[PDB]
Amino acid sequence: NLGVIKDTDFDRFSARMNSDYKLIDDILTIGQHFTLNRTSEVQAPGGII
Amino acid sequence: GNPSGSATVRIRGIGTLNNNDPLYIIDGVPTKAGMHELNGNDIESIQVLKDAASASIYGSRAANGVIIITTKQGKKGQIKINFDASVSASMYQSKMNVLNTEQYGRAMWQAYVNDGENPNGNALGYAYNWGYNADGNPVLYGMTLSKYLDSKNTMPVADTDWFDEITRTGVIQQYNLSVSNGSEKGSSFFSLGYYKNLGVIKDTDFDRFSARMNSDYKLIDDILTIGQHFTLNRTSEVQAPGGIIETALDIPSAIPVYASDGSWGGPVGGWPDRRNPRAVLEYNKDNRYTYWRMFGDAYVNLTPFKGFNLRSTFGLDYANKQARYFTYPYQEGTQTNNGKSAVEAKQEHWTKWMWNAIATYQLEVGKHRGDVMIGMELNREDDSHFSGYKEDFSILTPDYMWPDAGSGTAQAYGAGEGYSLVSFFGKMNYSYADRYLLSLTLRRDGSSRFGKNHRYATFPSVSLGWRITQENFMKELTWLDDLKLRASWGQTGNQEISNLARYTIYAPNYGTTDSFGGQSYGTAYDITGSNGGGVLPSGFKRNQIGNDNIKWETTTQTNVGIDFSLFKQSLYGSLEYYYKKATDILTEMAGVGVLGEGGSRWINSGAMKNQGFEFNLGYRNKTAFGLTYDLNGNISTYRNEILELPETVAANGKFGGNGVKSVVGHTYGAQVGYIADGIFKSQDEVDNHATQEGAAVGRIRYRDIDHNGVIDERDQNWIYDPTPSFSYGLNIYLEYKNFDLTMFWQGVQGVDIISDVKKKSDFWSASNVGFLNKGTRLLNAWSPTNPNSDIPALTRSDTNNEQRVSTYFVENGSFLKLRNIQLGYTVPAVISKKMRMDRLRFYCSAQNLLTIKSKNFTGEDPENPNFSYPIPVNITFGLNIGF
Amino acid sequence: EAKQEHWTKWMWNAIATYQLEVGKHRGDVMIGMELNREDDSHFSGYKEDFSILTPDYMWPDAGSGTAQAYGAGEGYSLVSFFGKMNYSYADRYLLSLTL
Amino acid sequence: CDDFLDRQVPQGIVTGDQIASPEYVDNLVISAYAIWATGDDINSSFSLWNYDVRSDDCYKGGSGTEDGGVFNALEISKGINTTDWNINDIWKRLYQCITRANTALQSLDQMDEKTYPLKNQRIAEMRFLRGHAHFMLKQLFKKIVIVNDENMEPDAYNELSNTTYTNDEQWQKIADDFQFAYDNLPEVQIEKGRPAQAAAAAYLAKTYLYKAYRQDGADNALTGINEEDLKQVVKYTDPLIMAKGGYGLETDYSMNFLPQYENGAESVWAIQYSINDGTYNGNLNWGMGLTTPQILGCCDFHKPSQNLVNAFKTDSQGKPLFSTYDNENYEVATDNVDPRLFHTVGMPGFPYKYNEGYIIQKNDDWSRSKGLYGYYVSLKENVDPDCDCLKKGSYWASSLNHIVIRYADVLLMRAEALIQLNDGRITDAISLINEVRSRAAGSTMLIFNYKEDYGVNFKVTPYDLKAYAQDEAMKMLKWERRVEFGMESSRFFDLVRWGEAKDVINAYYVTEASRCSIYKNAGFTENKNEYLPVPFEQISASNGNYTQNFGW
Repeated sequence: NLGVIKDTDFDRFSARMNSDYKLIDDILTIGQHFTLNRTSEVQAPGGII
Repeated sequence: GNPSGSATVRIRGIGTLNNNDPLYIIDGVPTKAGMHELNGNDIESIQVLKDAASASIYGSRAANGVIIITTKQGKKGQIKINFDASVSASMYQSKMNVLNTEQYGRAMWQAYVNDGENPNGNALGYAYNWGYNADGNPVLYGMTLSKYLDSKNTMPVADTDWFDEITRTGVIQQYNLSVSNGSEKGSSFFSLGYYKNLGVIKDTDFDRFSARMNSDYKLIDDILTIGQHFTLNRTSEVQAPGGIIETALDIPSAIPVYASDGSWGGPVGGWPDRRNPRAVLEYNKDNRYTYWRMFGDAYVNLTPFKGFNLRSTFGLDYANKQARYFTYPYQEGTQTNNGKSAVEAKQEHWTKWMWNAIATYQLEVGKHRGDVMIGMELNREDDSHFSGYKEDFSILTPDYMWPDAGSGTAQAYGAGEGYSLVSFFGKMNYSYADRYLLSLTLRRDGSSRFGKNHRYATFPSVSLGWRITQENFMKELTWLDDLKLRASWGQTGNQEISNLARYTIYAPNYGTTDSFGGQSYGTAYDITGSNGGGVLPSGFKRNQIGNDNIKWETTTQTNVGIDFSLFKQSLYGSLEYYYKKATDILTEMAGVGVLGEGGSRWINSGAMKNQGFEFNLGYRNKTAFGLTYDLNGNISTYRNEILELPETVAANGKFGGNGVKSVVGHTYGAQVGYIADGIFKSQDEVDNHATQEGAAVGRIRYRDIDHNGVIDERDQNWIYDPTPSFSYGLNIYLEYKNFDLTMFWQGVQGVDIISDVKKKSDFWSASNVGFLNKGTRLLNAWSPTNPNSDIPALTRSDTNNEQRVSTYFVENGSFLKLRNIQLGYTVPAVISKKMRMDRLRFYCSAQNLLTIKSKNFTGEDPENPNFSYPIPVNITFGLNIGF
Repeated sequence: EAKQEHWTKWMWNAIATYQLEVGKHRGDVMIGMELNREDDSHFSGYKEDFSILTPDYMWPDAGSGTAQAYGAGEGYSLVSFFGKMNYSYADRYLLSLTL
Repeated sequence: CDDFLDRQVPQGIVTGDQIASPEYVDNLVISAYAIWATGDDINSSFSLWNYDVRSDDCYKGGSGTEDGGVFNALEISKGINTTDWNINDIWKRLYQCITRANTALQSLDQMDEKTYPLKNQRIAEMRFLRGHAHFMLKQLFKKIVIVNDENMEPDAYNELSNTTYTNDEQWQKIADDFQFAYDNLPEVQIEKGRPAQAAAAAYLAKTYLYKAYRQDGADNALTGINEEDLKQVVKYTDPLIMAKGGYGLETDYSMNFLPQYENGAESVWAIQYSINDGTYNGNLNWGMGLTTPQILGCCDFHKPSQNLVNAFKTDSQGKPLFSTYDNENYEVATDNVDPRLFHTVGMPGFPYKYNEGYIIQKNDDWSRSKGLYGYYVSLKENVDPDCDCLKKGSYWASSLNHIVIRYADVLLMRAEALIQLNDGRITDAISLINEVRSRAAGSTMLIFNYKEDYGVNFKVTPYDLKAYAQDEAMKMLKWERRVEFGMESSRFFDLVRWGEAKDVINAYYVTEASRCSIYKNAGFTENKNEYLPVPFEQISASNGNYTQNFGW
């Protein structure tokens, strides 16, 4: 995203892994949820409008 | 025996003068740093590409060989789940023997009566009652200590065991868990982990958490396949300080670990300035760092028609490291840091990412198959760090000492680095009969540290091999099963040169940093004659000067190998021979004379060559006793030479001989020194010998080489080369009914080492400061009463120069030690299957249990004779639940 | 100024639910505990009076002027126990109690 | 994707292509200035302060006897090695300043005259600094390699020799940049750090007067003295160009060696040392980090000799005793002395830097060596301990702005020029040295209150207006240059300039063998020990392109 005010922006990368495994007639179940982001924002200054 | 378990790795012996760590590859994405923080249990196969014509494909940076690692995956139609564990114990075995208070007084008395000076006029609190025997030799009758250590009665005297004071038994824990999956269209895997180690030296540890997720999904009849590999670690290590074994050797044993009150004891007067090692370990307790780390992979597969794949991965390697290093005020007699408090709060960051797009082809017509593939590659490294500093804190605890609760001065640091790379490669294969194999590669590559004159570098390779048992003229040899010849010729060369090798660095250097002696190469220069006020102008001094013609360190390595297999698939093993020759080694040379400041130009000239043999073997056979054995083993051989070194860098001895002999012709790291062949046992040795400077009844003799009364510096020869022959290993596996035993043996024969505990344990005055504690071998030194020892006499001053490099400080470093032995016991079928599980195990093992050495070594550990972290004995009592 | 902040949370909980259906009545009772821990941080740096004015020369080692440093640290913890219940008795009259 | 490769820039540093940019100037000239203040070791000062202890005036100030070792070999002129390290250090430390000046000059090509009207002034300043360092190195070794071009690549710095230029050509190449500075320097600079027209005139006079004494061959012996350049010497020292700028004579001899006023009329071009100026401990004079005596804790180096003190003692007529002075111990309580004795050297029973609480005694607190070197302190480069001048960053250093060129220096060189010309204009040089003696006589206004509590008598009576003999006035001006320039590193170079140096040094050795214990075994050989030898490592690295000094 590149903002309407000059020289401010934002960009986000992401990922996600989800799974689960049920083993013995549904008496043992292991699962997980994971996320990983990276944002990089140049901030607008104070009182620019 | 560092709890992190880091390792110094060399492949095919020493290859280059500067840095030569190999290149690890974990699921496509490379990294040159780590593997003691990675989860070391999600391992599927470890290829090691020792060659250069087989490792030339992976990069220019594969001059030191690449270690290909892959991780696990989901099998088809299985849902298995394992659960490992271990609880261990670490015990200390390699304690160097030191002399306690009575032997210390006896050694001091012996030194003072070998001087002839009255021993009772010493600075320490000792009393000697002695006399003269009728045979002229002085005999010590009575020896009596004092009560306190100083006049003010602050420190009592005792007999403290330092290597028993900083050492504890350290427990070692371990856990694991692993779940798999797998169908005809997808697969998954998901691990966990924990590993906690508490070192044998007090107040050092290590612990690692981990995770792993792997999967892949194939969509439309295997024309679209997406997968991933991810890892996430967290290590947290408290580091041992610098020189804590040497400090535990140095301090005399009369010093107590505590004062009259609860404070630490110290050398209050006369005794030499050595800090209390228990205090050093008690203050380096909370310098804990924290290290996170991630991986990544996202490969996309696509087959347009048939037998023709595409690929596009994307790596990722992030890792940060947060620390907070404290310093404290201390007071032990005269040992005082002047009442200083500070805290430094470091932070480092790394980042890599790759991208590559290969495209392979596969055809099989007639009796010919081939595989051609092409693809490019990208890379980018973006490192960093910064820091902080504060001073003069009030309360002294690791949670009050954050940089906002301070009062004193402050500083700040920081830097930033970089790298880039872009390349193109290729490969080919051919068999034509299933007899004559052939493969050709070529990789064009250009980095971002190479000079402006040439960006892209080319690296060719030719490799061919052909079988024997498929030829029809060898069918009469029926007991043989397979025999394969192979030969190869490659050309690789790394690029681990400095990042500023082509840039002609200029730097500000205002002079805020400290320089002792008043050198202080600054750029301030107050003009207008103000003499005050911090508003001075600034300028630029030159740091160094770069050439534009820098270049990679190319190696051309050949290879000849022989395979075999016999006796209905037994006695398998290989036999290889190799000859590598690096041709452009970088040496930074100082600027001559009129160039002035900043003349350090990096040039590349120098050459090494290595050659040797490898021979592995393995015999697996079930006997009629009701037993099954397996004996793998290997024997290596290594030989080095430096071909040519350019300039006076060969003369002063940065690499080899200690400034007196050229290195060119000999091996790398070879030291050159005197030859010591015995003691002046008789009186007529003062004129049987030839013009010795220091000649007494001790004072080891040095042989003449010129035979001209030469005790000059023209009698040194090559006495020490650290490249041993005959390095070997052996793995032995046993299988009785319902039992299993695994043993191991590893060793090397014909090693020379340079011991520096021998200088501490054979001479009374060899180090700089006096009255240091020693090792208790010198108590049986040469005397008129005991003429039957090779240990020289105990003098108080270095009259004859005995601290020279000589053959007296060269031992036989050959050994053979058992690395581990492990006994297991598999629980049988129906008892395990009653609990709805597959496999159960209750094993026991112990590491580093014994060692055997030669006669020619008076020490404690033939691997590291010097003052490093010791090797402890582990004993493990673990299990292995497998569902 | 070269700031850096860090956060860290971790929880652990162990519920244990029950489920029964007899007659025309169903119910679901569950109990469990919970844990938490927050470990925040930050620190900083500062330098002054640089010579060249670009975002890559202005790292805190290429300066000349005065310097400062900052930093702090925070914390939190929690531990609890809970419960829940359900009831219908006819598929008409629903009821739930927590604590 | 070649554009992906050229996307990373090095961090935290400036590379070598934007360093030649026209906007990052007025930084390299200050950097080339700043190597004179900082950039010297405590064993090797840029005042040439340790390399003149062999000049009949210093006992080297040894705390121990052989704590320097090679310095004691240098002061005895016996057993000095070609592979010594002080020689290679002073060689490298002068060529570093040469390197900075050449880099500033090489950057100053790319400017214009449209927005930058100070190109000639900055080029003159950098050429002046380069010529000054080259003149100092020619004073040291006298067979050196001169780089003069600014656009010379580093690939051919190694392929340079010193035999390609003989001695008059070397002195002319030194005179080139000084004359170009005299072409384009302003008369008055507003800041006192930068040099002016008078400084360029004084250094042109120095270079020409050293060019006058001809050498003519590999032997370092005196030959027929050239008169041709003496017209340029007396042209480039005319007093109206020294009056322009206000550089004159101060009221007291104890004025310029006092830190409460630094820049005066005698300060032609000083070396600016400062304190509390943003950096770690201040740009202090770390070269004189050992000259402070045993009052502050260390290091009692550089104590003056007894022969200089006997050279201070005058008679009841107000004249120096012509070689009848060393026979008696010079004492203020017996006869008349010169008042600059109390300015230069502190005697036992006298205030240290005019501090009545620090009267000098002969105990251990003024000399670590008990009787091996005596009890003397130097006051030319030391201050009182109640200064803000002092700060102990492991060494006590002063912020006194050290002066290389004074008005008395250019006056006595003008006198030397007029007596060596000797074409009728002899008596005006006699009048000039009489003005200098009258200034020295009327300079006592600080220690003249010590006649009551101690008892002193001093008078410097000037001579009459008569053309004397040539050799008598030569000896008179040599005596005046010895008594004025004590402890200011200007004795050995004048002895080797006049040529008659070996005999007087051997006479000093045989008359000071009874004074010091180490001087019992001494010797100064002819044609070998005048200049310092070329260091062995530079000759070895040059692959024979360099050469060796004569007799080595």
